[PDB]
Formats: sequence, C-alpha cells, structure tokens
Amino acid sequence: TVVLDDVELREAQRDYLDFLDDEEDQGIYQSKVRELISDNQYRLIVNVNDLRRKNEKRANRLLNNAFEELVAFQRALKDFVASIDATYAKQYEEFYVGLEGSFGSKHVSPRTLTSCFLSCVVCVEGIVTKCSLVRPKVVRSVHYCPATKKTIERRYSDLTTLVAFPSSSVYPTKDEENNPLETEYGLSVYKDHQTITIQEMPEKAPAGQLPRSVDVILDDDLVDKAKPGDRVQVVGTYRCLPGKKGGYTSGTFRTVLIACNVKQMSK
Amino acid sequence: DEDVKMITSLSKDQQIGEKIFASIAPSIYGHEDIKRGLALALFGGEPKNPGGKHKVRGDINVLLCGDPGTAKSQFLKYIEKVSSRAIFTTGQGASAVGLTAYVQRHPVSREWTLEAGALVLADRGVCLIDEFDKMNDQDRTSIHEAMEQQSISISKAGIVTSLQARCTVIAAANPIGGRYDPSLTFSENVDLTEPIISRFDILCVVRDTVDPVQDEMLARFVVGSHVRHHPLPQEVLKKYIIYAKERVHPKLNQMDQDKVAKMYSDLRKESMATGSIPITVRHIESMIRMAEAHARIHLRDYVIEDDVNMAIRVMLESFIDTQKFSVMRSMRKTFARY
Ligand SMILES: Nc1ncnc2c1ncn2[C@@H]1O[C@H](COP(=O)(O)OP(=O)(O)OP(=O)(O)O)[C@@H](O)[C@H]1O
Ligand SMILES: [Mg+2]
Repeated sequence: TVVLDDVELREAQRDYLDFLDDEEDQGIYQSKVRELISDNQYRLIVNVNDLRRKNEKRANRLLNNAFEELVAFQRALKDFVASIDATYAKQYEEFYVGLEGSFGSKHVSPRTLTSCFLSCVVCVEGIVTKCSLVRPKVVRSVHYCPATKKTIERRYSDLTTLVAFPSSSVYPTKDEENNPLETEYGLSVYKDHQTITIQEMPEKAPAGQLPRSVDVILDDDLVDKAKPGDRVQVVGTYRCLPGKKGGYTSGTFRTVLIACNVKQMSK
Repeated sequence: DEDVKMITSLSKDQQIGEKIFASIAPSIYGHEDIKRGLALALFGGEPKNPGGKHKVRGDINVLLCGDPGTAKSQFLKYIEKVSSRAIFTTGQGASAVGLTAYVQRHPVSREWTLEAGALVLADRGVCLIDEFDKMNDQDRTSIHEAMEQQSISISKAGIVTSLQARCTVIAAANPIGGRYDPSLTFSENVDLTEPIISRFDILCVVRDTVDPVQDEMLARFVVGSHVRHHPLPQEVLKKYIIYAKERVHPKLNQMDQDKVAKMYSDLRKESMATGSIPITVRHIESMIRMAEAHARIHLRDYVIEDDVNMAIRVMLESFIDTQKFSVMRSMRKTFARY
C-alpha cells in the first residue's frame, strides 16, 4: 500500500518546510542549511526553543510524538536542501535532524526518566559508561549473479523500534533458479552502529543509591562522539525494543534511547 | 498467675537480694563482687530522656578484666543461658554472629539478607562479648557506636538507615601480657581505648593471687564438678527477672539528693588529690542506674536508702579497684565507711 492523503503528514511537512526556510525571518536556518551544505554535513541541528517560538503547537506535537514528527522533519529537510541544491541532495540519500535547546519537563536524568516519556524526545544528562565497538549495519546490499551477469540490490530500513518481520531482514544467498550469488561489498551501502550506556551523573545521584542507567543507540556521524567517562548530554527518542517472535510475552518492554544528537560539556 | 503468686512471696522473703546474688551462676566458686555486678546488670536501669533530646541509657554495662584462669567465659556462658534476648559473640570472628552489620546473600537461604550485627540482634537484651581487647578495627568502631548511640548506621550497598540496638554489653578482656598490673591503672592494664572504657559502669578487675584457702576450695569445686559429671532455682530466677523487667519502673523521688552531692564533693577531693582516673557525673548517673536496678531487684517501685547504699558499695568498690595501687589504698582507707 501507499498513502495518498494524510492531513497530519502533509501539514507536518508544510509547517517544517516553512520553519526551515527562515530566509525572510533572520536567516538562522538558511545559514545553518547553507553551512551544513558547504561543510558536507547532513545532520542538521535545530533549536527547539526557536521551534516553540515560531510554531509552538508543532513543537508540542514534536516532543510528545517523536518518530512520526521526526520522519516528517527529516523528509522536509530532504526537500528543502533539494531546493537549495540538487547534486548534493541526490548524493546524500536521507537528511537527519537533531534537536537542541531547552526541553522543560523532558530535560531529565536517567533516574527521573520513567515510562511516561516513551516514544517522546527526552534530553538526558549523565556520564557515559560503555562504548561498544563501532559496527556497520547493512542498509543496501548489492549482489551479482556469476552465471546470469545481472546485478540486484536488496534494501533495508531502520526497523529499530518498529514491527519487524523476517522478510525485511532476509539477506540473499541464492538466485531464483539456484545459482548462488556474489555480494558486492563496495557497491553496497553501510551505516556504522554503536551502543553506549549513559548513567546518572555520580554527584547528582542521591547518596547511598545504586545509580540508574539507560542504554543509547548511535548511528552514522554519531558513533565516535563520546568515549567512556564523558560528561555527555544525549537528546534522543526514548522507545521500546520488541522482544522478537514470542508466543508468550511477560509484557516487560526493554527500552533504549535512539540518539538524535550528542553533546559534551559546554566548557 | 501462680507464678506471680509465688514470686511475690519470694520478693517479700526479706533476703531476695543475697538470694539472687548467690543464685547467679551456681556452677562457679568465689567472685561475689562479680555476682552482685551481674545481678545489677541482668536487671538493668530505667531509660530516661527529657523531652526527646537528652537520651541517657538505662543499661548497666559490666566489664570483666583479668588474667586467664578466672571463669570470665563461664560467667558469660551462664549469662547467655539465663537472660532472654541474650546473644554471645567474640572479638576474633569465630562466632557465627559478627559485630558489624552487613548486607550479603546468605549462603543457606540464598537470599539477599541484611545480616544485622550482634549488637542489633541484642536489641532489648544482653550482648556478651568475649576477648574484648582482641577485637579488630571495625569491631572497635562498631561497638563504640552501639555503646554511645545504640543506633548502628549501615551505608554500604544501597541501604541508608540508622536502625537501633539498645543492648546491655557484658564484656570480657585480658590485660597486656596475661598478668594483671596493680602498679599501673586499669586504662593501661586492659588495652582498650578510654572512649570505649568510659561507656562502662561496673569494672570488675579479677586479680589472681596465690591464696591457700581460695585455691583449695577452687580445686575442690572443680574436682566436684568432675566427680558429679563422670537460693533460687534457675527457672524461678528467670521468671522473677521477667516479671520485674515487665512492670516495675522504680522512681527516685525518695533518695538523699544532698548526701550524694556531698559524697561526690568528697570523692572529687580524693580524686584531685592525685592526677589519676578521677570521678565525674557519669559516675553519678551510673550510681543512679544501679539504685534503680536494686529497686527493680526487690520490686520496691521506689528507691530506698538500702538500695542506694548497695549502689554506692558496688560503684565505689569498682572505682577504687580501678584506681592504681597507691590511690586504691588511699581512697579505700578514706571512704571505708561505705
Ligand atoms: N572461680 C572459679 N570457680 C570455678 N571454676 C573456675 C573458676 N575460675 C575458673 N574456673 C574453671 O576454669 C576452667 C577454665 O576456665 P574458663 O574456660 O572459664 O576460662 P576463663 O578464666 O574465663 O578464661 P578467659 O578470660 O581467658 O577466657 C573452667 O572449667 C572453669 O571451671
Ligand atoms: Mg574464654
């Protein structure tokens, strides 16, 4: 199926494109988009305080609903940088957003982060404790048939915190007539993948208490942003991971923080 | 019912004092001073606290110090037998119960227990330490806290509490070298820190000297135990202790509050006469506790000057014996009236 009409998505992309335009009003995001274009970067950073200043209701929708509004945001950024530049937008296939500013009730620590903020955009203080070895996750896998001389390309998607069935995550190993394939690693695409473990900052925790920690997931242009012992502040989406195929569920949903931005101490 | 009926008659029996004193530990010869101190210890004082801000303990702490071969361990085994809520421990670490509370997964039950210390387990009874002088550093700090505040404070794993341990301590110790030194004072005889010693009331210094009659009777008693194992009975004493502890709450309105003050002026004169271990108002409070305990011994409900006389006897005897040899003799011949 393909969606033909969606009032929410259409108005979201309209409002975003309007906000990110910004040329007539002080050129903040015009300057920022031009900067990331010239610097060859594709993860914009966006002041949620300015977003509230311009379109407050959009801001509340963004905060209280993360994945939908962020998908709308990144696609609006795709269209906007497509307008300002053509070959650059063709070269880079998806343009991320990160969030920043003041997040009033959602600026928390790993202790105060309850399930109330599930599927929402939190801003978590606290040190780093773990940093996994950075690994590529396959996202567009190209194969070549030695017998048939034809090249195919299976695709994948970020099913990190959504429903995921085996069909999406199959990886080809045979041709339609039993003619084994050869993968083209270089022609493929990849996305580095790291997982850190934020902990409540050791001073700010109440004394005599075993500290509270929250897992964080990192992707392209965010992996080597914070080593262990970093006084990080991660803005991201707090979500649930699906325990894979069940037949009996305890209802205990593990959680992560898909980081949409990473910062160190401001000093 | 019949228990209260019988022990009321025993309380009126006119010699319940000496009767219980001799009843304490019938398996031992000699040491009537220890017997009286332990009767007062078993009965204990009465806690008091002006408002909720001047907590003074109501527990008679007795410390048994002396060279080996004096049945300190046998005494504390008897006290474990006779007292309810009576736990037994040692400073080495051999006993199944330690002195410092900790949190750990118990071996048998396999459950994340908070093993409270011996002091906490003695919450409203007696904790019986043996070899007090050989306790370790953390044991010293723990017993210091439990003596001072009766509130052991754990802060280890994720637990932050200041739970309570209102136990009477009945210790045992050996001097430096294993022979008591009358030439030197108790504080350097025993090898415990003066802040730890300060929180004690009776200091039974059990010397050991070669005496014909005492040695013969002691040996005859030990071989008596051997041949036989080739007052009150114990159950009655336990019931009397329980009944007294439950309800009798003596009060000290009728006590010679001016005689005691004059006597403490006299004691402070004799104590400033030397630079040795002096008298201080902690001794007044200990004597008050001992008087209240004797009142609870007889179930009088009100201190009488016989009770105050016995409290004076035990406290002054212990303090004189705690003083060094010269000052011991001087104070003895001065205050021999008591
Ligand atoms: N006054 C006494 N009357 C009867 N038996 C005694 C007396 N003093 C010591 N004993 C005997 O001494 C034997 C060994 O003494 P015990 O084990 O009680 O040691 P202790 O003198 O308490 O030692 P420590 O203070 O070194 O632990 C015991 O069998 C006890 O019967
Ligand atoms: Mg012993």
